[PDB]
Amino acid sequence: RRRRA
Amino acid sequence: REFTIDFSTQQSYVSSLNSIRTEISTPLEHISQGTTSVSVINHTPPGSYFAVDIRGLDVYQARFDHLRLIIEQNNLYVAGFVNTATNTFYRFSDFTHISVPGVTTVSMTTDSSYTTLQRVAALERSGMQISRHSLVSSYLALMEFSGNTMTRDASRAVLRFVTVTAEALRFRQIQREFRQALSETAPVYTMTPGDVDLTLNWGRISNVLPEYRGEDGVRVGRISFNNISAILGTVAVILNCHSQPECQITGDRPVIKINNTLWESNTAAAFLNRKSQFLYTTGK
Amino acid sequence: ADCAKGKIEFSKYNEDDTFTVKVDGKEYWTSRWNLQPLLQSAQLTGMTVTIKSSTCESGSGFAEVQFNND
Amino acid sequence: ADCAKGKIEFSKYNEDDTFTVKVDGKEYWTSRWNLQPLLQSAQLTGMTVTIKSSTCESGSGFAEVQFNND
Amino acid sequence: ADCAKGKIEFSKYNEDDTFTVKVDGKEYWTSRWNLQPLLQSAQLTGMTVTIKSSTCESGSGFAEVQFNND
Amino acid sequence: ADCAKGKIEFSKYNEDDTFTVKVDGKEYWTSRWNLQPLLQSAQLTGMTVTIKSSTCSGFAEVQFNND
Amino acid sequence: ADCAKGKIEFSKYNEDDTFTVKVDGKEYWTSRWNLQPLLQSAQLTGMTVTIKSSTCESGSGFAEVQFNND
Repeated sequence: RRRRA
Repeated sequence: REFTIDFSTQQSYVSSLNSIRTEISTPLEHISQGTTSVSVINHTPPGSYFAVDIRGLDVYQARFDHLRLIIEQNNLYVAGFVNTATNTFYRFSDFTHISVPGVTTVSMTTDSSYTTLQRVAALERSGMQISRHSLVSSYLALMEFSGNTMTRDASRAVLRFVTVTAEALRFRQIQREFRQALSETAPVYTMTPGDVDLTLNWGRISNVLPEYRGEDGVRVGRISFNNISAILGTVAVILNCHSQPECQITGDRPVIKINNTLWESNTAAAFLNRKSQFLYTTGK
Repeated sequence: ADCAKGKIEFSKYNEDDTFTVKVDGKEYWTSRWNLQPLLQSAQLTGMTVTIKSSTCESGSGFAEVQFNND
Repeated sequence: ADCAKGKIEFSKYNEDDTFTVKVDGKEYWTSRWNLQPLLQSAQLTGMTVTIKSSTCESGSGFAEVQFNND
Repeated sequence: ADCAKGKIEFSKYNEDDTFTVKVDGKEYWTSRWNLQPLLQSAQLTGMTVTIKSSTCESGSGFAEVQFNND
Repeated sequence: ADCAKGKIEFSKYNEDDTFTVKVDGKEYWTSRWNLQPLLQSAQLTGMTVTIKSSTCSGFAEVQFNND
Repeated sequence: ADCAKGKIEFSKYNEDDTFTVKVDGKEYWTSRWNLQPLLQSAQLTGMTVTIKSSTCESGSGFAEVQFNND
């Protein structure tokens, strides 16, 4: 999973 | 739980962040000086959030005061934003498990990944400028926003507010660099490639720092710390890796100590997996 | 076509000496020998890889891949 | 068949240039040169591997292995 | 001449057997396979690389590069 | 036979393209090129290596164990 | 002779596919390709390397190097 804000 | 982040002055801003950190996290035994530490987020049940009320965009004035951020407590992700004037919670698609009583929840089609937000915003974080003025502009954009799908301006506003709230909570480096923009000079904070890399390595850092025992250095991918002051000057809050999925990429070994430096094991593995160079290059 | 952009969920060394990665729920193989350590290094460090190929169905081959930090 | 899934308990470079790993209590050898550093890096980081072979008894050969993120 | 100095932002292997890196906002490529693991390790460890060439045209090939920890 | 068991005290690339390791106070060399990264990785990560050989000089069999 | 002993200050891939390291203020190059990633690993991890050669003038060649940890 790519970085979430 | 609700906290205020007050942007009136550097003092009020740093005080706000420190109070949040104190409430939601516990210092690491081995990375703590005075009341300034790398702290581990205290365990909360999945779905737990805290609210952040944005204040002081206009210095010490009770205006621009209708924006609240919903922050998932275990990972500090912004789950969405609340317009307290319309009592509406705009929630990113990756946070349908975050339930906020009392508000109208608008479930958005947009997810909260930086990839998505940068695309919709047509704005890259590397080089992105943040000032008091653009935080006010961001606030107005979020207050004007309506509907289930983020617009460009709403996405730009979220990029800026997440940087100066959640990412600054995580990284004392970002707290320190951004806070200069709050001064009377009103300069511009430009978020650097190094700032971006820190945010992208937060999970990996979180898995490594609990193992620190005073080694001369710490190496986590592209991130390097050469002493405790560098660690403390850069990192303030990490995930609880005891646990959270962001703590692990692959394997089960957090660290390797090499020549008095604490390495993320996966980083060393990733440059020690090459075969003989002559065989590599000629075997095309 | 841009087939996949994501983290490597697993890699596999195949009996025909090609190398497979699973990205965004689909499997892609490459015969490019140079890519085998690079892809494993990506998996080890959680890099985002971008797989590009003329076909993007699971089981398609590729020779072009971008390695991103972000 | 999927013969053994788990961490590499030891690895061994062999006189005939094959390479042995012990997984889930059983030893397997491979003649795939490129697997040697890949397996060692998996070993050093505790990466779970799945050994795949026609026969799963300790002492069996393999030419296919999956690198997992468990 | 020193074309670019900085950390590697991304790297990419292309179907035409070239390996691109982006450094300090500029893209350069090399077909030296020797440089692929060296450049990727530099990328994943945050080394400062200095791309060097006789002429530093954007998008030009290179086969000289310095590696620094800082 | 198990010629030596322990951590690699130093390694050395040799002018004849062989590779030497010192383990448990004794020096051994190998001509197998792929052992060069395998041994240096072991040395860097603190692996216990077991150098094995019919005569315990050169070697081409070595076992690697994590600490 | 022991030409230089210390940590690798920088390394550099050269256009003739040789590889330069700077150790204790002196530069040495090797044409042994196998040394390129090993020296990079040593540089990344701060090993103490001992350059050995019958000529120890800075700028000279080498093909013998010892790697030590702290």
